[PDB]
Amino acid sequence: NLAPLPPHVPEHLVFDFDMYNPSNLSAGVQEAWAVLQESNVPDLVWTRCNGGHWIATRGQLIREAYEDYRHFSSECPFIPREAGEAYDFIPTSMDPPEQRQFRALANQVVGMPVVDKLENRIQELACSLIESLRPQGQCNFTEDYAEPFPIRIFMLLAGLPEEDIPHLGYLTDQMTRPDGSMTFAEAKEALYDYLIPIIEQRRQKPGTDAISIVANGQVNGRPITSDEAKRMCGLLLVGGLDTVVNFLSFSMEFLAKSPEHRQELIERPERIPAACEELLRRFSLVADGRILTSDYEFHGVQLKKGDQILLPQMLSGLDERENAAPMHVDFSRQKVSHTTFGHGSHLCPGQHLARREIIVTLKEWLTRIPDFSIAPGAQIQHKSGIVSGVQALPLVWDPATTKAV
Ligand code: HEM
Ligand SMILES: CC1(C)[C@@H]2CC[C@@]1(C)C(=O)C2
Ligand SMILES: [C-]#N
Ligand SMILES: [K+]
Ligand SMILES: [K+]
Ligand SMILES: [K+]
Repeated sequence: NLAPLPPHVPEHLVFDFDMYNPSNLSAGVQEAWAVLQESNVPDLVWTRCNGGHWIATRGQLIREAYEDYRHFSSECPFIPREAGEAYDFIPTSMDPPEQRQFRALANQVVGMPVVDKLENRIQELACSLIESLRPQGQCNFTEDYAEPFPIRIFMLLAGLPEEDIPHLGYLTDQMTRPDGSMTFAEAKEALYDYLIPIIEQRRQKPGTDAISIVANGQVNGRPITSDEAKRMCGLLLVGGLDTVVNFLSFSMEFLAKSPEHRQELIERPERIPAACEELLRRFSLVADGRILTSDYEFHGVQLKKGDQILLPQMLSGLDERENAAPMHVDFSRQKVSHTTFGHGSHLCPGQHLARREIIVTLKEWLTRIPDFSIAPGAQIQHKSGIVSGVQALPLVWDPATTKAV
C-alpha cells in the first residue's frame, strides 16, 4: 500500500500523505492538507502513498517549481504515475513552447470575451434556479445548484446537449476523485470517444460554440487535427464540469455556517468581489503536479529524472508565511495571496468565467435567500483528489424570508 522508498530519497523527508484519502479528512479537506504545513514538516517531503511522489508544502516552493518548466514538466501531471502517463490532454500536458498555439485556442473559448458574451445567460440561469428553489425551503445544494449552474453554462458554451450531463459529470468525476469504477485512462478514453464524433460533425460546418472553434482552429500554421481537437475538448470538459462546481459548495457550506459573513455581503455588496477572492484562497481545491525532466537539486533535495512532484495549488494560500491566520476567512484581508488558479504558463484561462459565476452566485443567492443553514443533524463530508469536493450539502431556510427581485 505504501511503495518502498527509492534509494535517492532520504528517509527523514518521508511523510506518508495520501492525496486521495488524507488522514485528517473529517476535519475538512483544506484542514486535512494543511497538516503538511505543521512546523515539524519539511518544506519538501516524499510520500510513499499512491506509488511514491514528492510534495512541495510551501507557497514559495510551489510557485518556484511552477515557473521552472525546464525541470518540472507537465507531460505527466497527475498522480498516480499510470494516470499521469495516460494524461495527454491539451494544452495541459504540454510545456512551452509547444503549449502556446493550443493554449491560445483554449483561451479563445473560455476567456473574458466569452464571459461578456454570456453575461445575461449567466445571470438568467442563476436567477431562474434560485427562483425555482427558494419557495421549497430546502435543497441538496451540490445537486440542485452547484452542479447545474456552472454545468449548464458550460454546456451552453460548448454547444452540447444537457441530456448528456449525468454521463459527462460521472466521467470527469473519475479523473479527479475516482471511486474505483474506472482508471483515469479509461475515463479519459470514454470522454474522448464521446467527443470525437461531435468534433467530426463540427469540423465541416464551423460554428460559435467552443467545440466548433477548437475543431476549426489553426495551430503551428496548419489546421488542428481531429485528434488534437479531441485532446483539447476533453480537457475543456474536465475543466468546465468540476472545479467551479465543487468550489461553489465549499463556499456555500462556509456561508451556511457563518451568518456573520452572509451579513457582511448583504449589507456591503461592493465587497463581494473581494470576498470572492478570499473564498478562493480559503477554499482552494486543486492539487496536481509535474514530472522531473532530469536529475535536479531543488532546495537542497536531490530530485531524480522521472520523479513526480505534487505541487498543490491549494496549499499556497493556506501557507501562514503567505497569509497570517490562514484558516480564518477575512473579507477585509489586505493582501490575499493564493495560487488557486495555478501559477506559471498553465495559469487557468477559465478563471474569469469562474469568478463571474462565483460573484453572480454570491450576489443573487445572498439577497434572495439571505438566511439559510445546514440541515439539522447533517455532517458535511468532503472528498479529496486532484480536485477536492463536497459530497453533499443539505440546506434549509424559511421560504417566507426569501425574495424575488
Ligand atoms: C474555481 C474555479 C477554477 C479553479 C480553482 C481552477 C483551477 C485551475 C488550475 C489550478 C489550473 C492549472 C493546472 C496546472 O497548472 O496543471 C487550471 C487550468 C485550466 N483551466 Fe481552470 N480553474 C477553475 C475554473 C475553470 C473554468 C470555469 C474553466 C472553463 C473551461 C477552466 C478551464 C481551464 C483550462 C482549459 C486549463 C488549462 C490551461 C493550460 O493548461 O494552459 N477553468 N485551472
Ligand atoms: C488540474 C485541473 C484543474 C486543470 C484543468 C482541469 C484539471 C483537472 C486538469 O486536468 C488541469
Ligand atoms: C480548471 N478546471
Ligand atoms: K533512500
Ligand atoms: K502523459
Ligand atoms: K465532475
